[PDB]
Amino acid sequence: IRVKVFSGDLDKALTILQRKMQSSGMERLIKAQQTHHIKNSEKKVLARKNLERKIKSIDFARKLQSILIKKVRGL
Amino acid sequence: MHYMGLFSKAGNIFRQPRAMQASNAMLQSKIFVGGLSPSTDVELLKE
Amino acid sequence: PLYDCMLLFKPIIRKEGLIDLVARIGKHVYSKNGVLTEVKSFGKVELGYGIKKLDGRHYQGQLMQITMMATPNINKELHYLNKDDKLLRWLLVKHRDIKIG
Amino acid sequence: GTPKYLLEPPKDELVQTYFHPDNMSSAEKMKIELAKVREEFKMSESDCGSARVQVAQLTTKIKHLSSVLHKKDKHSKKGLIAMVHRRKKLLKYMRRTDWDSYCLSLSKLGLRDNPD
Amino acid sequence: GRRILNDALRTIVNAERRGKASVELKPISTVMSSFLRIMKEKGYIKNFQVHDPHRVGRITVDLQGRVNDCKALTYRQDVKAKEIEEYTERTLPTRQWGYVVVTTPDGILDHEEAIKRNVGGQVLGFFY
Amino acid sequence: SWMKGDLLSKTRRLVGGLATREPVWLKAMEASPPPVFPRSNGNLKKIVLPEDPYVRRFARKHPEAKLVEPNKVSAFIPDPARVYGCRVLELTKNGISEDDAMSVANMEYLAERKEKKKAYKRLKELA
Amino acid sequence: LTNSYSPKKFRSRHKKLCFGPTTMPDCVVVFDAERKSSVVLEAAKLQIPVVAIVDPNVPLEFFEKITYPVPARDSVKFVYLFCNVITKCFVAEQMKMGI
Amino acid sequence: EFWRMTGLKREEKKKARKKLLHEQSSLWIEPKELEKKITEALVDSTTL
Amino acid sequence: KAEITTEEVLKKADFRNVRFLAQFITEAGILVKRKQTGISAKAQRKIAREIKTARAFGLMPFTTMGTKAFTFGKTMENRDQDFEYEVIDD
RNA sequence: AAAUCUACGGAUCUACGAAGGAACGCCAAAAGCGAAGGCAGCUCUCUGGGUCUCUACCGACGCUGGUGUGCGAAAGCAUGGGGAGCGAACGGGAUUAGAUACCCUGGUAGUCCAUGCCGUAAACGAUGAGUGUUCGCCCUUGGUCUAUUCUGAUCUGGGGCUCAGCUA
Ligand SMILES: [K+]
Ligand SMILES: [K+]
Ligand SMILES: [K+]
Ligand SMILES: [Mg+2]
Ligand SMILES: [Mg+2]
Ligand SMILES: [Mg+2]
Ligand SMILES: [Mg+2]
Ligand SMILES: [Mg+2]
Ligand SMILES: [Mg+2]
Ligand SMILES: [Mg+2]
Ligand SMILES: [Mg+2]
Ligand SMILES: [Mg+2]
Ligand SMILES: [Mg+2]
Ligand SMILES: [Mg+2]
Ligand SMILES: [Mg+2]
Repeated sequence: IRVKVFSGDLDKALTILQRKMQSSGMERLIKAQQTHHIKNSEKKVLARKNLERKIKSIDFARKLQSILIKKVRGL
Repeated sequence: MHYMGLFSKAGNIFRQPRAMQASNAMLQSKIFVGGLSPSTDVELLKE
Repeated sequence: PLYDCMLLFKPIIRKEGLIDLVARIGKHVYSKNGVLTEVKSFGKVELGYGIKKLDGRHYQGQLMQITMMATPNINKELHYLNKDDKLLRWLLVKHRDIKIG
Repeated sequence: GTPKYLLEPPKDELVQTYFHPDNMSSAEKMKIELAKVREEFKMSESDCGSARVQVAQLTTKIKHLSSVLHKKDKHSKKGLIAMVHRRKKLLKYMRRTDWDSYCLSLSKLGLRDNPD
Repeated sequence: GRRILNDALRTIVNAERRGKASVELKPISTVMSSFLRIMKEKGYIKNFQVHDPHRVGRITVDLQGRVNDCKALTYRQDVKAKEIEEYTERTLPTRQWGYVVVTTPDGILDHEEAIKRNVGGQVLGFFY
Repeated sequence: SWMKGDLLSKTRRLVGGLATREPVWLKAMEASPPPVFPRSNGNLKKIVLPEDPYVRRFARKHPEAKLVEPNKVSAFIPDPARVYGCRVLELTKNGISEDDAMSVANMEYLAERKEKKKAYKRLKELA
Repeated sequence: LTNSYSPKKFRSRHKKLCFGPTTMPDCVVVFDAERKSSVVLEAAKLQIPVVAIVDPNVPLEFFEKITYPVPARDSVKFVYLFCNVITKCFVAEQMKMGI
Repeated sequence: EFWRMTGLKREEKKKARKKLLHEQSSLWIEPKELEKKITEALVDSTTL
Repeated sequence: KAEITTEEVLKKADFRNVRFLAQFITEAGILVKRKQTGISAKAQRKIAREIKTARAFGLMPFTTMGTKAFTFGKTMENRDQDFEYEVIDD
């Protein structure tokens, strides 16, 4: 991902590059790079733990948004 | 049974009450993230 | 069955070479008792990367498509195109009812 | 709105060579051959699922598969064994139900008799 | 007959425990109709109706909440006319309430009538 | 406890055997027993009207139309769709082709809308 | 109700101090649809009749302890109508004894 | 008779496919018209 | 957002319609997920298979890290005009 | 924390080119398929099974199954190839009171392909196969019908929560 800098504003170019590396999904894959080898029997365990964490976050965000949207829209 | 089946042949008696229609309008994919909705609840809703 | 043969010629191959190779494949089909229903060309295309051969790297190519009704064994003896020097890539696919263009 | 092929005269020899059975796949050939062998063994005119019809189709499928199937492919030879045992079950049914149909099937398809 | 008979009886008990009003049984049999007639006479079901009994049968039964368990035997059980009461004292769980339904030359009877008629046969099942 | 039965039967069985003293509410419960209703097979039938298909399009027909509930009226004054469906049920009631009945109901609804509009115009005239 | 004789202590303004009933009630009339209190459970534990208005989504555990169910949606008009019938019936009974 | 009604409509559908293939046969390629049609396709050179 | 429908995808998805298939790659050259287009699982399977076939045929990039962004119709060469700049500011 | 190792015979780094082997990122997963073991780049050939619809055929032809037969992760064995990366055994450097280990550096058999052998696993849902019945709610794979522009219904497998019921 290449970003041109205009008028010598390096901070704007770096922010644009960071956001584009974010929204292209390449930051997720660049953090998902492994240093060692993991077997499939450990990939299953890590995926299960990921799923449990995701379910807990879904419940938290559901309850938070419900109690926000009850109050905010005239109630 | 007799009377309720009679009164179905009348005006619109199957009208949703205000509370049920308001909950339907309250409800109408996924949600906002926790770190986003918490920032919204940290900035606003303190009144 | 009904096949589409897609060929990607090198950018420097000229009209006589294109006609010679397409006529050779057509004569193959006629010898193996097939029907040629549609020949068409997409002109010069742009590739997503540089295709690398013995001569160098190429970034544009000429696309040809031939529609045929031939034997099921047609792809087994279309394997002489892998060793062809006017070709970049070749691919025989089954026919799909999708408009192209 | 008229397409271009509605002007020129059609070609008869090309549409004749279009449908030559060297241009069709093995599944289409098998469908045609099974539809042929159904009609010899049907009892009624609409009959397509009686026991001797199923036995004739299963014998054709077994004779095709036993030659075509690769030795290293073990996932389809299980289906072939399933075909063999279903044919045995249908013959066992016919031997006590209809002796005429049992004798007709054995004589025409060239199989042997087993009471075991 | 024993598999479908036990099937319909367990359907009846399972729907009794849910507090329902009607049950539908399919496939049916004449033995099953006679068993249901015995249940109606003893007062464990209110009514039963048989529909299309010579092509594809279905039976509708109306329930009232009075039957505790119905069993049909899945094996052969002979009984003579003088073994009925001793067999009944060991078949029913309470040894007082419930009826053993046997099949006889005189028809499909319960255990109290077959003592009076002095005829034995095959035990079909019991309800209590 | 481990007794069986509901409140009235359990209490009656308890006070018959001199286990507990008689509560005060026992006589009122005996004079006015709780209600009973027959068995129901657990099935609820979805209530439907014959005018339902004509009500349907009536939101497409005369597109969105009247609303007499936000305008809190009463649960007896019909709601446009209801009167349109009643007219076409009794209209088609007399043989009349279905689409022709829809046309002649549509025309009279639009004539009613023109009548309402000129009523509002004369309201502004005497205002 | 199950502990109506426990001591109370004065602390502050609080939510105000209130003791239990001196006399055990003979009937409990409930207007709880959100099930905020344990009154049905305590009355079932202490064998007291309960008159309450039942929702379509009432649990079986709470429903089976209700002696006199009144199936309705507790709107303001129906709550008024219910209480009006109760009050008129009670005062008409009270007048028959000269009171 | 219901089987006969279904068997005709399936035979009806198969035949009209062959007729449409027959009237579409006028644009196929003869071996004596191979090179002419190749050159004419190269002249046309449709878009991507 | 851009409106795409499962029926539209099932009619247009082919490895020769590179212009239509370029909707479903990011600037890193990787494939868009299903949840941010709303199409069905069959549509996503067809899209992924056709983009893979086009990548093997050479019409689409395997990855665009270290190269320019892929848009349809122009070259993927690394010419001298990729890094044109300005000097009049200094 | 270091050392062995490697590098002035020019290493690491940077651009282009060549060779060779193995595995197929994004899609992507409480998804899908298979009797189980298992199965992931793409195109073609051949083949096994499954689901839906029918005012189509046939007519109980079904279920389970000792003795038997077949399939069966990985490691291992025999013959012939291949060998990038990883890596039992083994060499060296450290750590320690000792260190036949954990850590570092090299690295053979093996992992890969063709043809055969063995027939075992925490081969696990620690839950044999099959049949009938039992209140619901929320998702989802593949279909079909109806739609009234957004939805309802009915099959098919996969998941989350629960009335009863059961449970030390
Ligand atoms: K299956
Ligand atoms: K079997
Ligand atoms: K649970
Ligand atoms: Mg499965
Ligand atoms: Mg191995
Ligand atoms: Mg070897
Ligand atoms: Mg090591
Ligand atoms: Mg050592
Ligand atoms: Mg090494
Ligand atoms: Mg074992
Ligand atoms: Mg396993
Ligand atoms: Mg077993
Ligand atoms: Mg579905
Ligand atoms: Mg299901
Ligand atoms: Mg419980």
